[PDB]
Amino acid sequence: MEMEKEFEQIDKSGSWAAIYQDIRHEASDFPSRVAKLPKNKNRNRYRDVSPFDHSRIKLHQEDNDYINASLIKMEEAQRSYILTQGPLPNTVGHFWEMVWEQKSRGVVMLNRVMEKGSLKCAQYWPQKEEKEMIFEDTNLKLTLISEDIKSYYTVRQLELENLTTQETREILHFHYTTWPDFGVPESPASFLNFLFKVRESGSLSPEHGPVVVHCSAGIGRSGTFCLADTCLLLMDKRKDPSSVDIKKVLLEMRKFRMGLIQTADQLRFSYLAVIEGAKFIMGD
Ligand SMILES: CC(C)C(=O)N1CCC(Cc2ccccc2)CC1
Repeated sequence: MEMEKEFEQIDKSGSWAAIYQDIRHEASDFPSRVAKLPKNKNRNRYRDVSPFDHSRIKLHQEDNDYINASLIKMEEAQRSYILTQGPLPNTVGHFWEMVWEQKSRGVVMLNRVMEKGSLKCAQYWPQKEEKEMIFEDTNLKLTLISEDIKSYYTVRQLELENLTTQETREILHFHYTTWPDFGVPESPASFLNFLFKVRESGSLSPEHGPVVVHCSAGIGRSGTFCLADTCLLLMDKRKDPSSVDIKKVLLEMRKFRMGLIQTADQLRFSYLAVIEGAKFIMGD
C-alpha cells in the first residue's frame, strides 16, 4: 500500500502508538551474552541496550574484543552500516580502533556532547588543529585537518594514524547539530539534505568499510538515518517503488540490533523523511 496513503490513514485515525507497539511485539530476540559479562559493565552506556552476539563488531585483540556496536547488513539494498553508542571515557580508544580495523571512511554523529544538561558522549575528536589526541591503549593518533560549520551540520576532515605501522587515512566526520533536545524535527528537509551530503562524500559506498553511525544509545536517531537511506535506495532499484514497506525494512534491520526507532514520533518522522525524499528520487 502506497506509504503516503498509509501515512494519512494512521494520522486521521491517530494510531501511531498502536503501529509502533506491533513492531515492538514482532521484533527479533537474540542472545547478547558477551555484552552482559561483568568485565564489560563499564563498556556499556545503558544496561538495556546491547549488541546481539551474532552481529556484534569484534575488536582485533586477544585481551578483550568487546565494543557496543552492531553490523547491519541490508542484502537487497547492498548497503552495510555499523550502529554504535556514543563513546564513553574508557571506550574512545576502542571506538577509533574499530574505525581503523573496519576500513570505514565516514563517522555520522546525530547528537550533541551535552543535551538536556547531561553528557551524552565523550569529546572523542580534537577541536583545534595544533592539539592532536593520542589513544595510548590502542596506539592511534587523531588530528583535526579542517572544519566546515553550516547552520544544520558540521563536516570535519580528520587524519587517523596507526602508530604501530605509521600508516595514515583520511576520515570524514558528519555532525548533525540541530536535532531538538525533545521530540523530532518539524520538517525532514535538513535531515534529508544531511543524508544527501554523507552519500555525496563516498562514505556509504562499497569501495569503503561500513559507515559508523551513532547517537547516545545508537538505536533511535541512528535507526532513523539507516532506515531512511535503505528505503530510498530500494525505491530507486525496484520496478514498483510503491512496493517498499517501511515496517518490513525496520523489522529486517531489528534482526541485527535491538530497539531501532525508540518512539512512535521517531517512526512517524521516518515515514515523513522517506515520503518527501521520494519526490526527488522519482526525477525532481
Ligand atoms: C540537489 C539535490 C540532489 C539534493 O540535495 N537532495 C537531497 C534532499 C532530497 C531527498 C533525499 C534523497 C536521497 C538521499 C537524501 C535525501 C532530494 C535530493
